[PDB]
Amino acid sequence: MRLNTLSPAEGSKKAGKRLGRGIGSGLGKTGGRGHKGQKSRSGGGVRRGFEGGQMPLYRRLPKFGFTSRKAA
RNA sequence: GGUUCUCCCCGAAAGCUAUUUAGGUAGCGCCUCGUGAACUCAUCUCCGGGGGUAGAGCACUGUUUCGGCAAGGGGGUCA
Ligand SMILES: [K+]
Ligand SMILES: [Mg+2]
Ligand SMILES: [Mg+2]
Ligand SMILES: [Mg+2]
Ligand SMILES: [Mg+2]
Ligand SMILES: [Mg+2]
Ligand SMILES: [Mg+2]
Ligand SMILES: [Mg+2]
Ligand SMILES: [Mg+2]
Ligand SMILES: [Mg+2]
Ligand SMILES: [Mg+2]
Ligand SMILES: [Mg+2]
Ligand SMILES: [Mg+2]
Ligand SMILES: [Mg+2]
Ligand SMILES: [Mg+2]
Ligand SMILES: [Mg+2]
Ligand SMILES: [Mg+2]
Ligand SMILES: [Mg+2]
Ligand SMILES: [Mg+2]
Ligand SMILES: [Mg+2]
Ligand SMILES: [Mg+2]
Ligand SMILES: [Mg+2]
Ligand SMILES: [Mg+2]
Ligand SMILES: [Mg+2]
Ligand SMILES: [Mg+2]
Ligand SMILES: [Mg+2]
Ligand SMILES: [Mg+2]
Ligand SMILES: [Mg+2]
Ligand SMILES: [Mg+2]
Ligand SMILES: [Mg+2]
Ligand SMILES: [Mg+2]
Ligand SMILES: [Mg+2]
Ligand SMILES: [Mg+2]
Ligand SMILES: [Mg+2]
Ligand SMILES: [Mg+2]
Ligand SMILES: [Mg+2]
Repeated sequence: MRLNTLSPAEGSKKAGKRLGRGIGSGLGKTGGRGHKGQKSRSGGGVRRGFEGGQMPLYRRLPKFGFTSRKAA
């Protein structure tokens, strides 16, 4: 084996999605994120457990129990 | 507002629900890729079903025009 002749296993490497590089790329102009809206914007997207202003599942359900000191 | 090379396969939605929500967002529904599974699924034929729509009708709910039957009544007449 030479330093050139080495090569990786097939399927190991996968290039990567490069957004905004023409029509032919596929993704390109709106880099796979649609037209307008909060999610299209830079630094967009809502925080975790946010259901559009509806009271979230992790708040409409009651909280229960106590963490045991002895179990630790 | 703009988001820069190329070819191959599949290919939506503009609905429901909720929202200080309504040009935003979230779960489901529809798109995709992956992994599993039964004759699963569609079509047609023949069965077993529940409708109470279209249409129709007037016993009931109401409405409606005649004719008949008139209880009930409106005007008159007395000592
Ligand atoms: K509908
Ligand atoms: Mg390779
Ligand atoms: Mg490649
Ligand atoms: Mg490289
Ligand atoms: Mg990288
Ligand atoms: Mg890039
Ligand atoms: Mg692509
Ligand atoms: Mg595209
Ligand atoms: Mg995307
Ligand atoms: Mg745009
Ligand atoms: Mg829009
Ligand atoms: Mg969007
Ligand atoms: Mg920014
Ligand atoms: Mg931000
Ligand atoms: Mg407590
Ligand atoms: Mg096609
Ligand atoms: Mg509800
Ligand atoms: Mg509603
Ligand atoms: Mg909306
Ligand atoms: Mg808005
Ligand atoms: Mg599939
Ligand atoms: Mg796996
Ligand atoms: Mg069968
Ligand atoms: Mg089944
Ligand atoms: Mg069948
Ligand atoms: Mg039959
Ligand atoms: Mg039958
Ligand atoms: Mg029947
Ligand atoms: Mg009818
Ligand atoms: Mg009718
Ligand atoms: Mg009859
Ligand atoms: Mg009759
Ligand atoms: Mg009735
Ligand atoms: Mg009545
Ligand atoms: Mg009548
Ligand atoms: Mg009459």
